[PDB]
Formats: sequence, C-alpha cells, structure tokens
Amino acid sequence: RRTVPRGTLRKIIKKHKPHLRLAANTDLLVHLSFLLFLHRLAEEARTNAFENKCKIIKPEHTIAAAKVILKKSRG
Amino acid sequence: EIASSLIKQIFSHYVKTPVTRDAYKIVEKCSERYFKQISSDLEAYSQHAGRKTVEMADVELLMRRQGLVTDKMPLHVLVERHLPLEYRKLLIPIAVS
Repeated sequence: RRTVPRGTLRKIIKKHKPHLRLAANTDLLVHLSFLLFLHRLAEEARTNAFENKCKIIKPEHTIAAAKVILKKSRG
Repeated sequence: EIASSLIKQIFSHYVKTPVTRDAYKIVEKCSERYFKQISSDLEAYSQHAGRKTVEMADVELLMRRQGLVTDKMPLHVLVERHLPLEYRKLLIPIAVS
C-alpha cells in the first residue's frame, strides 16, 4: 500500500500557500520528504518508548519525537 | 488534511511496533505541522528564484536542508529506495547516476 494521494498533497500545500504552483511531479518529491519525515519520527518515537521500557508507542513518545524531528525538518 | 489511514499505515510500517490511538492522532498533528512548515520553505525557494512554481530543485534543496540529501546520500538513491516503480519511472526516466 505504497501509493500516494497526489491530489491530497496538492490540496494541503494549497491550503497553506494558495498561490504556490507545484510543477509537474514535484508533488512526488514532496511526498518523499514526508515519508522520510515519518520514518524519522517513527525511529525517534520508538527510541523514546525503548527508553521507557514501554512495549507500545505512547503519546509522550511521539510528542517529544515530533518536537525533535520537526526541528530537523526545517528548510 | 491528509487521510488518517494512510498516516497510520505509513507510520506503523516504519515504527514496527504497536501504537496507541492517541499517539497516532499526535503523528497526524505533527504531519499537519510538517506540511505547514515546508510550505513556507518552498515559498521561500520559489519567491527567491523569482517564480511562482515549485521545481524539482526546490524540493531537493529542501531535503538537503533537512539532512536527507547529502553527498553520501543523493536524491536519486532516496527515490530508488523509497518510492514505487511507477513513481521512479516518472522521476528518473533515464539513469541520472
């Protein structure tokens, strides 16, 4: 289930910057940076949980992780 | 405004271990924040190049700024590693290697 909702990506970016036009297929690289963001977030979260000896991912893990990874996601 | 099912499936696919409902809702929030942040960055790239479009070079620069694209880890490799064939075809119709 690796197929991306391209229209959706286009709409999200539209929502934030309605006058930005994405050229052909650039949405595919945007989606790629998103997958890499969630990959990083998944790894950071899992590490937090591991640090707690928590056998499942909890909100506090993802919260601290999101803070770290969003910082890493700056342009 | 991205589908929560897709986000849960990708996220679980990467995290590989069970996640609470609330944790997932957090990941969704973080995802919305991610798109807001990058939207502003791509605007800077475009506006700076004096154009109204996002170009491949813009998003590559993004990913380079994120520590993702490096000399050791070029974009084509991230594409090959992480995207399905039909997408790679579009992005790399000829080897850029």
